[PDB]
Amino acid sequence: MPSIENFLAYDFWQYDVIRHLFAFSTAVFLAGLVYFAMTARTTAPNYRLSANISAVVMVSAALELGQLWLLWNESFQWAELQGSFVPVAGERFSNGYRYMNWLIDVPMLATQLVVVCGFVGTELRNRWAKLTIAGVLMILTGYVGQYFEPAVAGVPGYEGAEQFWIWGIISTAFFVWMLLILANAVRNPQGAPSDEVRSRLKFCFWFLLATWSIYPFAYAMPLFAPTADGVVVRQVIYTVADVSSKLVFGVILSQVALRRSAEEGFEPARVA
Amino acid sequence: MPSIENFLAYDFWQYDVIRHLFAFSTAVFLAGLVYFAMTARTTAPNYRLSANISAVVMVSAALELGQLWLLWNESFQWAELQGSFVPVAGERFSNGYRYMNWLIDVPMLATQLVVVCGFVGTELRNRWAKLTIAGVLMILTGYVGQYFEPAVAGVPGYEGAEQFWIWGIISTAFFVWMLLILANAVRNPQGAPSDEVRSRLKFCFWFLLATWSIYPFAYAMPLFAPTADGVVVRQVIYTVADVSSKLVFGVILSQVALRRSAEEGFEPARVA
Amino acid sequence: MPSIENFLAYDFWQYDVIRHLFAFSTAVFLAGLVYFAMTARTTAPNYRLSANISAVVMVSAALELGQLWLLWNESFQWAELQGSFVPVAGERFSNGYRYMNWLIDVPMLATQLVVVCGFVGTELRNRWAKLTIAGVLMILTGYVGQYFEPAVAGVPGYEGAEQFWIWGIISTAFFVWMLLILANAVRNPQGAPSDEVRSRLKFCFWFLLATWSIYPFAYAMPLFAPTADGVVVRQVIYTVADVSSKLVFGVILSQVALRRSAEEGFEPARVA
Amino acid sequence: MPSIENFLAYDFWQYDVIRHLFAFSTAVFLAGLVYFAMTARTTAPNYRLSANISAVVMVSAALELGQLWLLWNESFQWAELQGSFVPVAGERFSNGYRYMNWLIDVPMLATQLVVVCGFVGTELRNRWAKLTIAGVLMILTGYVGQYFEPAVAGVPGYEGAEQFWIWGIISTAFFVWMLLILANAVRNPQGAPSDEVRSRLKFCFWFLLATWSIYPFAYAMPLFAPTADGVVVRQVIYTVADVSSKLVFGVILSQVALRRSAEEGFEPARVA
Amino acid sequence: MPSIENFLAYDFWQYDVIRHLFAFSTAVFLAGLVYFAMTARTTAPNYRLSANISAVVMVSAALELGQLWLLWNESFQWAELQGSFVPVAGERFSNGYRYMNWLIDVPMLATQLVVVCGFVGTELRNRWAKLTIAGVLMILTGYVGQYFEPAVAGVPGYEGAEQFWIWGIISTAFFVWMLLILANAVRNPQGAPSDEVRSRLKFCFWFLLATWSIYPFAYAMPLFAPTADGVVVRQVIYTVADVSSKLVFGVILSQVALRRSAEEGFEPARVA
Ligand SMILES: CCCCCCCCCCCCO[C@@H]1O[C@H](CO)[C@@H](O[C@H]2O[C@H](CO)[C@@H](O)[C@H](O)[C@H]2O)[C@H](O)[C@H]1O
Ligand SMILES: CCCCCCCCCCCCO[C@@H]1O[C@H](CO)[C@@H](O[C@H]2O[C@H](CO)[C@@H](O)[C@H](O)[C@H]2O)[C@H](O)[C@H]1O
Ligand SMILES: CCCCCCCCCCCCO[C@@H]1O[C@H](CO)[C@@H](O[C@H]2O[C@H](CO)[C@@H](O)[C@H](O)[C@H]2O)[C@H](O)[C@H]1O
Ligand SMILES: CCCCCCCCCCCCO[C@@H]1O[C@H](CO)[C@@H](O[C@H]2O[C@H](CO)[C@@H](O)[C@H](O)[C@H]2O)[C@H](O)[C@H]1O
Ligand SMILES: CCCCCCCCCCCCO[C@@H]1O[C@H](CO)[C@@H](O[C@H]2O[C@H](CO)[C@@H](O)[C@H](O)[C@H]2O)[C@H](O)[C@H]1O
Ligand SMILES: CCCCCCCCCCCCO[C@@H]1O[C@H](CO)[C@@H](O[C@H]2O[C@H](CO)[C@@H](O)[C@H](O)[C@H]2O)[C@H](O)[C@H]1O
Ligand SMILES: CCCCCCCCCCCCO[C@@H]1O[C@H](CO)[C@@H](O[C@H]2O[C@H](CO)[C@@H](O)[C@H](O)[C@H]2O)[C@H](O)[C@H]1O
Ligand SMILES: CCCCCCCCCCCCO[C@@H]1O[C@H](CO)[C@@H](O[C@H]2O[C@H](CO)[C@@H](O)[C@H](O)[C@H]2O)[C@H](O)[C@H]1O
Ligand SMILES: CCCCCCCCCCCCO[C@@H]1O[C@H](CO)[C@@H](O[C@H]2O[C@H](CO)[C@@H](O)[C@H](O)[C@H]2O)[C@H](O)[C@H]1O
Ligand SMILES: CCCCCCCCCCCCO[C@@H]1O[C@H](CO)[C@@H](O[C@H]2O[C@H](CO)[C@@H](O)[C@H](O)[C@H]2O)[C@H](O)[C@H]1O
Repeated sequence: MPSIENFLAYDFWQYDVIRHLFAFSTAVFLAGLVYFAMTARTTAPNYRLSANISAVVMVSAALELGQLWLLWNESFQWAELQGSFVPVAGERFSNGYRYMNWLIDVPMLATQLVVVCGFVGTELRNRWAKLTIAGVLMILTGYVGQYFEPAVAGVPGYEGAEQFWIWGIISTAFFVWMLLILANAVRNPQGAPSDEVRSRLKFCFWFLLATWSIYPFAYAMPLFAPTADGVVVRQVIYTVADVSSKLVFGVILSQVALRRSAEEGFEPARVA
Repeated sequence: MPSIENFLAYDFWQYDVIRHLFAFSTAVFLAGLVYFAMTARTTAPNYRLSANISAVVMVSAALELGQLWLLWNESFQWAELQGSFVPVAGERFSNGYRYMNWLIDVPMLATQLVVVCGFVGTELRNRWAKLTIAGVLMILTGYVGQYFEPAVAGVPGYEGAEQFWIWGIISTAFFVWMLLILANAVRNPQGAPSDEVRSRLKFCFWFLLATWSIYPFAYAMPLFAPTADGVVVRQVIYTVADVSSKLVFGVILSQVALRRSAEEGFEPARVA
Repeated sequence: MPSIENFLAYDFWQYDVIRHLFAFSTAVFLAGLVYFAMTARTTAPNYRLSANISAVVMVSAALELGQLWLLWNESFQWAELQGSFVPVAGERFSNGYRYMNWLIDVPMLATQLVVVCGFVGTELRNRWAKLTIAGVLMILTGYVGQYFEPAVAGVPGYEGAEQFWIWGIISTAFFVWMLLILANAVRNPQGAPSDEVRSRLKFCFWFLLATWSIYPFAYAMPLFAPTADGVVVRQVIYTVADVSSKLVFGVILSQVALRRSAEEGFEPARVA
Repeated sequence: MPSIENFLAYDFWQYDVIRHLFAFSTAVFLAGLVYFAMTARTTAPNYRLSANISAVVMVSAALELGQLWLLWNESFQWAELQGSFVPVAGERFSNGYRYMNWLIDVPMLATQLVVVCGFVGTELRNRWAKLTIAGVLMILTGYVGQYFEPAVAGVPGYEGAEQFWIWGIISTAFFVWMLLILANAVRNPQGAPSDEVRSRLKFCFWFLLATWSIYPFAYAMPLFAPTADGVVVRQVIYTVADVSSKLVFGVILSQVALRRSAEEGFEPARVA
Repeated sequence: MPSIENFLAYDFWQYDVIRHLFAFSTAVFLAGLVYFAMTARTTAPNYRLSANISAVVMVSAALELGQLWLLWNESFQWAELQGSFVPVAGERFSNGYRYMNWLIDVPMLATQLVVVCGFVGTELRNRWAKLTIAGVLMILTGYVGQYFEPAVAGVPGYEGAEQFWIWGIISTAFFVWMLLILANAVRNPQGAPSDEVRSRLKFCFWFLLATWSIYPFAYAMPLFAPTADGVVVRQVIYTVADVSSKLVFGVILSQVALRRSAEEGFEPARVA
């Protein structure tokens, strides 16, 4: 069914904040890309896969948010008599453009944590495979569920509110599985890390867990606040979650990657 | 004739999944490009042609999928009375935008496997020429056939269903020829590879064969399911096939290229 | 509410100057990006974070000004009978696209000054955190206020002029706080700088303060000149402020970064 | 006058092939650019100008074909009652967008052959000047002529068919002059080349001559086949000519540049 | 007032040449950018600022000409009954998009000549400041004047022809001042140049002066030929001037920069 945004009108500032958020996010991820590209070689070659993944995630997210920015602009138009942005006739907005890009982001972000924990070879591949299965199944079960949000929001003539619950709860199980995989990686880092590196790996885990926990809440917003203020809050928290979970996590992880690099004698990592 | 997509209406989610898939694929290939560009020099110079080809394939595929994303958006519009995305008046969608880019992708993907098998010089050129002839003829005979899919789908007022069969079967013969060329290359690698390298080359062949086999099935979909659910399934399997055959194959091949590099003493390949 | 630009008609040259300014600015920041990207490695690794931030700021600002350029073009159309550019029906212009990108620019520009002052590690992080809090709160309180500018401009049927004052004055307090943080950094540079470096750091502070002071004036323009000549002047001073505060500041800071680099023996910085 | 394409209607596949060709070509040249950019340093510095020119030509051609792709899309629209793509009211297509970019391509492609032949300094400049004069005059006399193709095609109400002949024949004279300049360069290579290098230079000349000879035929198509099948054939042969004359020529020339590099002791050229 | 182009109708070829010119120019500057970016490190670090400026100028000019290309396309549409491209209702074309980008180009092009003359440090800064003041005042006084060209062209209902004269003559004075600054730089090169380098610096000055002299003539065209043939000639001479003054000047200057580099022992400059 169409996202709940399609069933609301917006005050100038409601619509305006959302297009600002989509545009900001695109810029953050494009800037993030320039940054990670310019800083990748400072990491020792045994950790540089993580640096490289950050650049990959930035490209994905930049395009994710650019598409949303475009479609938001296309889907609503000003109506002076109503003094509102209102849906246009032949376009419908979808928040599901973000979900499909997560098939890149989620497994990649979890993999770069496993890379900095020191797993290599089959042990890296094994974890990457488990994380990609768990991550893909979490994202595809939530994508199905978010197709039922006019129904859960009680918009008249839409049924299948229970599908929203069922698919979200299944998605939550695969989320717990991913977190257990990552928790086992950071609790068992490889390559005899320092206690400072150990602490920082544990911090990266909880940062991931906290920022990733926002997404399930954004998913449930149609159920709490199916209103234009709800829609604004939802996109606000997606913006915080996106920037945190991808760019800020990339910087924090890069800092741990550099410490490990430097503790293992990489000179570029030590002179910086 | 126009593709079978032009003769159907879509439910919100049907159209929405397809635009998500096209957008996702574009992002994957653009991210793939950043990645291959950032990782090419880690391969020894005798294998770096393969690394370079991966970047070339990513550019091609990114543009292939971007065009489809654009045309999909342009070709259908929401109709609230029908609650469907429906064709617009002056635009018609074509799946044939993908075929023409395959003239780059297919021969390039098969060439980079021959490069990692160790063929150089005329033996590389000879194989590249055979593969490019076989690949170009496979793609152009299938492009002709896919112009007859309203006819094979039984859409009234379209004739030449037999052309779809004839041209697809000819295309299948050139496909078998390409596979025989590649099978002979991976069975006879050059440069005295390890048994591990030998196995991994053989795996790359079967990965290619499996992923490339999906395309003939996507071609035949108008015959099995000329419906909007069929159209969704078709674009789903194209997405799996594209990402597998190009990006995932590029990563697997890069890993064999690095092993060979390292077994031949390239230090960047050994320190990574 | 919509920005004051939406409530005015423009003479050819009024509208034309503004689209020229938006386009110029985009070009400056894109050129700035090529430049900072091509010059970053000339800085010693202990100062290269500053070089990198400049590139990040250029990307942000390029997109900031590109969005404005687009929306300006979209929001008004020529009307030969009136001989004016006049608002279009379904689009409304917003100056608030610039505010959201400042959440990147402002803290980043203040951070790169602290980097060149020599703060590292927690002392860098501590300052970055204070600056990001102070900067985010300054920008978000001013974003709220600029949603009330038809009201402060006295456009009939818009209320809440007092909100414009309240939110602007709160924003000014966080501005003073940022300046105090930076003033303490430049007065206490680290790493035993030369007196030439000391002076140049102090100059960078006052350059920042002067150029950043323009923004509060652009904010208050609806109150002084809610007219199309006022709108032109406002965008003129934003252009001066943007180019100064971001690109010219980046060059001046790079010059101090190079002096410090060279005084610490970095050869690339000495041979240049 | 408008190009002959404007005076025809297209069957789905006629229009569809042409938009596929324009899009393919854009992708080829963008991929070509990534490739030449990633491979330029493998050439010895005395031949790297040729490598660099290839990248320049790829940018030119990518934009040449992108513009055509855009204008083709804009100029015709589907008409279900006619079952044809037909001209739109306010747009007219032009094949002359390709001509103007040739002012870059033609002299640059001929110059990079002279660079690999070994001419340097004034002897390079002298040849570059003659080639640029001969090339500019060939392209501008053919551009004038192609403005008379509805007239030569016999579209009623268009006169000046003789202008098409006159300007094409003048253009052919400057073409012969260019070929004589290049033939004198490849017959008198500099720097004591191998007999293998000598042969390969001669091959590059004939490859250039053959591929460049296609263009005069595409020019004369309005005279032979002023029909929609003629228009398809013309764009097909332009595609072959463009890819051959620019990308394939770039690869072949790069291979000669590398041989010369390696025969002169450049290690990157020898290890590859 | 709107530029004189807005008051004319065009024959197919008149409009078609201008869109070809705008598109060509964009491609030249984008190719120029790839080229200067790929060749900058061949210059000794004491001259590399000039190399870097060339890349900056290419970005500026590419965007300058792209905007014009866009607006030209948007501002006029085909009218089959008139057989002309004619103005559209809600868009008006402006040649003033080029002026604002000159605020980047002009001072940057003059600065890179002063860099290759050997001025460094404050002597460079002093000249850069004088050139930027003189250049900004020349461009802004000419921008004002070009807002009066329907008046000087005698289009009925437009007054202020004298403003066109006054502002153009003031602009010419600042032009003479810039040329005197540069003439003093090339006559007093620094760093004990060769007599060959001295001659080549003098040549670069006269090349600059000749190519820059075209712009005042393009400015005065509305006064000589306020017709569609005049508009074509004007854009033709702008194209020659742009390509000469920016790209060709960049290549000639790079050649002097390399000679100086090599005469001072930079090995990359000597091996090339
Ligand atoms: C929108 C894209 C944003 C990316 C830019 C991020 C800037 C981050 C500023 C945060 C300042 C506080 O935290 C600071 O982070 C930077 C960047 O990781 C760290 O910097 C570290 O890595 C960078 C390269 O990755 C090195 O140039 C630097 O010498 C090194 O110390 C500092 O050790 C830390 O004190
Ligand atoms: C608008 C977009 C702007 C993007 C800007 C991005 C800037 C990102 C800067 C990241 C700086 C944060 O850097 C991170 O801070 C946390 C703060 O607890 C530190 O964490 C510190 O405290 C935690 C507390 O439990 C400890 O477990 C950890 O060992 C310790 O180091 C990380 O070691 C450091 O890497
Ligand atoms: C969409 C863009 C593509 C992104 C690609 C990212 C791939 C990461 C997926 C992890 C898969 C697990 O398998 C892992 O693959 C990576 C990437 O080839 C390999 O990594 C290998 O190559 C990379 C770069 O070429 C080196 O930095 C690394 O040191 C080396 O070991 C690991 O040896 C392997 O264990
Ligand atoms: C959706 C966004 C994009 C995500 C992109 C992620 C790319 C990740 C790449 C994964 C790499 C997998 O790595 C690949 O795994 C297979 C698993 O059988 C290995 O294959 C393994 O089994 C086969 C037989 O089954 C053996 O012949 C082979 O020797 C052995 O290694 C490959 O030798 C290895 O290179
Ligand atoms: C729109 C993007 C604009 C970016 C281009 C900026 C060009 C600036 C020209 C200003 C000329 C006067 O000031 C001049 O600045 C340049 C650039 O910082 C300085 O140049 C210094 O840094 C650059 C690299 O960062 C080195 O190549 C140079 O050798 C070194 O001296 C000069 O020491 C100074 O005299
Ligand atoms: C719109 C296009 C923009 C194109 C690019 C713009 C290029 C910008 C070039 C910036 C040149 C910087 O030039 C800057 O001048 C100031 C002048 O006070 C110098 O500052 C000088 O005076 C101040 C104040 O008395 C002293 O405290 C300082 O010690 C001294 O160096 C800076 O050391 C120098 O870096
Ligand atoms: C869409 C643009 C894509 C261009 C990609 C080109 C790939 C062409 C491969 C086809 C095989 C032809 O034959 C082969 O050509 C390649 C590419 O020049 C040559 O490759 C040679 O140059 C490249 C770099 O320029 C080196 O990485 C390689 O080690 C070297 O041998 C081989 O010596 C030759 O045997
Ligand atoms: C649609 C995408 C297109 C991608 C294209 C990919 C690039 C293709 C690269 C092609 C490489 C061909 O490589 C080229 O082949 C010809 C074949 O005669 C060789 O030419 C050979 O025969 C000729 C005579 O016929 C001799 O004069 C020459 O000495 C000999 O080598 C060239 O010496 C070689 O460099
Ligand atoms: C449109 C984009 C820009 C295209 C640039 C192409 C420029 C080349 C055109 C041919 C000009 C003929 O004149 C020739 O110029 C080239 C390039 O400056 C000079 O070449 C010089 O610089 C280049 C590039 O830094 C070096 O690789 C070369 O080894 C060196 O000698 C020759 O010494 C000169 O004889
Ligand atoms: C549409 C695409 C455009 C691509 C453009 C490519 C540009 C190619 C570069 C042009 C090369 C010109 O190269 C330039 O030629 C002039 C010709 O007088 C030479 O100038 C020569 O004659 C003058 C005559 O007064 C002397 O003062 C000078 O000392 C001498 O060298 C320059 O020293 C040389 O650097």
